[PDB]
Amino acid sequence: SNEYNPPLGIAFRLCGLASDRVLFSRVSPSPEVFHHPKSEVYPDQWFVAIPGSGQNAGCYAIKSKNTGKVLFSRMSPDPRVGHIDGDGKYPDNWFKFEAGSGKYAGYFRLRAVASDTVLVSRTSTGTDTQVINYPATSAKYDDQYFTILFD
Ligand SMILES: CC(=O)N[C@@H]1[C@@H](O)[C@H](O[C@@H]2O[C@H](CO)[C@H](O)[C@H](O)[C@H]2O)[C@@H](CO)O[C@@H]1O
Ligand SMILES: CC(=O)N[C@@H]1[C@@H](O)[C@H](O[C@@H]2O[C@H](CO)[C@H](O)[C@H](O)[C@H]2O)[C@@H](CO)O[C@@H]1O
Ligand SMILES: CC(=O)N[C@@H]1[C@@H](O)[C@H](O[C@@H]2O[C@H](CO)[C@H](O)[C@H](O)[C@H]2O)[C@@H](CO)O[C@@H]1O
Repeated sequence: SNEYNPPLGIAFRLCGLASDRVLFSRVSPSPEVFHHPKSEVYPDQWFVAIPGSGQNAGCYAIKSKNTGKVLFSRMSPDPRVGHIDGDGKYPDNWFKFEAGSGKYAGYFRLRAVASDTVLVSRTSTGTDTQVINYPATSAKYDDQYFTILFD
């Protein structure tokens, strides 16, 4: 249940509900993977969705149009969230977009099924831990919800 399907063949930004910031992937400067206020659009904020197959049918890899890297989310090692080359070579590259309901209609969690984690974008901690993850079979918080933007 609750599968969300992003559009294919068009780049999008991923904006956090709690943070009003969009994820990004860049090779420089550090941090390479972080988030940015949504009012400022930059190349590093654009991603496409890569459909999965087999065990990963209904899941997607999230590929940066700026670096070519896909996002990952794992419980260990550190860093727990980041990016890596390829088109989803590793299990922790495969996300179920888990559709929200109620006040979360229109939004989804980004659930890395293989690592049992969800992505987090928040402003309630220092910048070193604002873009992170949380166990997926635990409490749900607004900072785990994202939506897709085309501007
Ligand atoms: C740790 C931290 O808060 N760093 C930010 C930088 O990321 C940010 O740099 C901009 O980031 C956007 C991301 O889409 C573009 O890459 C842009 O070109 C960068 O300048 C700067 C400036 O906003 O602020 C902090 O340093
Ligand atoms: C900061 C950074 O990105 N370091 C990378 C590690 O992430 C990477 O570890 C692998 O990452 C993939 C991500 O999909 C899987 O989690 C895999 O199991 C990890 O071993 C290592 C090795 O490629 O390289 C850097 O340290
Ligand atoms: C680095 C690290 O693992 N820090 C964790 C925090 O992220 C975690 O904070 C919770 O995170 C969720 C994420 O959806 C919400 O932001 C929630 O409000 C936070 O309490 C805390 C508590 O579990 O543990 C570490 O500090």
